[PDB]
Amino acid sequence: FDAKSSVFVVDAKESYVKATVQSREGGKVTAKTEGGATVTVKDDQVFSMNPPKYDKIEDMAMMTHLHEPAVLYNLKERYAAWMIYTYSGLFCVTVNPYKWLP
Amino acid sequence: MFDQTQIQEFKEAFTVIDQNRDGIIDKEDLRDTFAAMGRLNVKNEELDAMMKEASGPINFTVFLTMFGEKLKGADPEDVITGAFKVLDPEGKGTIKKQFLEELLTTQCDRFSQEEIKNMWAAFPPDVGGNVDYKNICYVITHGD
Amino acid sequence: MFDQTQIQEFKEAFTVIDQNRDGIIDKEDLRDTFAAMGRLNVKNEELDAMMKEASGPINFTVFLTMFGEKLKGADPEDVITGAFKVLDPEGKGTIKKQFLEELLTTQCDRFSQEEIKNMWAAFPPDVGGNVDYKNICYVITHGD
Amino acid sequence: KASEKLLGSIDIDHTQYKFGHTKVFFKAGLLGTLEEMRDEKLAQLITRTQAVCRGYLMRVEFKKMMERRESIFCIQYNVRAFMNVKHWPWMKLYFKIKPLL
Amino acid sequence: EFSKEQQEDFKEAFLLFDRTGECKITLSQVGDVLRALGTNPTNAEVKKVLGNPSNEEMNAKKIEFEQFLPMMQAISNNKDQGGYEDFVEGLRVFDKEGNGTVMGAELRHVLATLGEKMKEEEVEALLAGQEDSNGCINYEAFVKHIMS
Repeated sequence: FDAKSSVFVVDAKESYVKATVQSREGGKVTAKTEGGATVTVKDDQVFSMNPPKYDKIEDMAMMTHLHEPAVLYNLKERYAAWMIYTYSGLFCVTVNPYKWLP
Repeated sequence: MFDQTQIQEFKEAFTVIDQNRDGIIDKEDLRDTFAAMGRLNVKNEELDAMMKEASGPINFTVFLTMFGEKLKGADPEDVITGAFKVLDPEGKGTIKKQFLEELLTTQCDRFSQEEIKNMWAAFPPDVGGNVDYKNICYVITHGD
Repeated sequence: MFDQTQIQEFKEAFTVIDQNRDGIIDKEDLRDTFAAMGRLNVKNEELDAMMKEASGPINFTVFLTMFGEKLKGADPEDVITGAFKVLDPEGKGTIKKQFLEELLTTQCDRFSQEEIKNMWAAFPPDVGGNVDYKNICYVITHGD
Repeated sequence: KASEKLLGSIDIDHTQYKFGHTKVFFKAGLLGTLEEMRDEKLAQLITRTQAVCRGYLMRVEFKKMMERRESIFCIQYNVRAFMNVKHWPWMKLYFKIKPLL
Repeated sequence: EFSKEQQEDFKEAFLLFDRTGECKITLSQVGDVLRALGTNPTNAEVKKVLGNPSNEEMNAKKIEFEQFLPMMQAISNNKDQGGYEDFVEGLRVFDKEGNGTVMGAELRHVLATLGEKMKEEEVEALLAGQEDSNGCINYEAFVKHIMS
């Protein structure tokens, strides 16, 4: 994969969305990502993505980068692909789809 | 580059002639060697002229030194065979005359016109214009 | 310490090479000795280098003097066998590797690390770590 | 021992891992650096394979089959040796002495 | 510094490549002069400190013999080139089932689609025919053939 530094950024539609760090100075990062635009945010609010080997992982304690976006992205990636249940360290985490399931 | 194969080959050739006083090839030894060689090439001046290519007394060590001209090219058996091989795409019947004539004459460390005549008088060939490389390799070391 | 057994052994080795002018080992004599010895180790500088270990003219008396290095240890046949025997309690299958390595390395007139490597490259052994003493005794005098 | 060597050459602090009996315990972050370096090193190893394949394939056939190549030098020089020695008596003698051993 | 023997070997390779008779090798050929001396330089190695132009591009520069001598010494002779151990564990990324066997299509795809990309012409030229039924290619046998 590209060494462009894929990292999760705060947004107000998707609370954390994937972004590409690329250019950084002091506390400010000028980042690209899914919408293709560049905006400037505080680096302290921008949190490491795990490589694709840890996407959809069984237990969240086995993610190398542990932060609320990595947790939310894995739960989104599990849930969108039909998977209601995920472990998180000691926890079992259950996202109800409201469907009856087989 | 004088190999163990070559010097042992030369040692038996010396030792067959030998029998004279402790390991020296002399005039008589050559003269009676010709008796078993089928050819009367025993003429005294020519026979004693062959002693002039050494400083004296042809022992085995001197005999190797006399053959110092011989080694000055002398690529081993299949190196000359594998050298000619690269000019054969067609697999025995070997090298077409025109290509070989160009290769020696107008290219490389160029052959002079006398050198070309010196070879065409002793090369094996067909009637169309092809030249046997393996028969040339045999002619270099000789067995007929 | 040059014994009658050793000098008579050396006398036949001289006498087989010999035949040259009344009892002198020369260059040719060595060269044709190699012909019956199965190996082409007859290279002229190396052959004539072996003359430099004497002042000149290798007669039998000079030949014994040339072997002056050889005698400087050379304890007789069963003495080396008897010396090794003291270090074998188990009666052929012989000396355990660790004990022998300690015996040479840290006991008596200590072996250097190079000397240990020089021996381990030519010692007979098993796959567990035992060393044949009698096969080492045979290797010292050689018969294969 | 494989982990001892791998952790020893990748420059990771002793505060950041622990050696166990069946498992190695790691701080957060560390396996990301390993995955990124694994991708990079695999790319570097593939270019080496392609370079060795080009090592093998960049046999200039003019250095094995053209005019002034090694072989034609051997042909020209041995043929030049042959033209001298095909006249000399002691060349001719040794060739008929040895069929008579 | 190089030995007299190394200088003459480097020269023997050089005297073929200046084939026009100029005493000068065309700059494009320098990576393949290095390959002719048994070093295995990457095209990334070739364009940097060895000073090569574009790929397959002639005419731009030429190199004298004495200029070529540090261009052997300080380049591929001053670095790691990879060994057997590299290739075996790089290939084991693509060993799905652990048997030393990789699909011929997957191996051609690694050579053509990844790294310093190989022409299909190059890939067929280096292929020793070692493809079975769906037993595919032994990749260790491939590495040993390419490193001999």
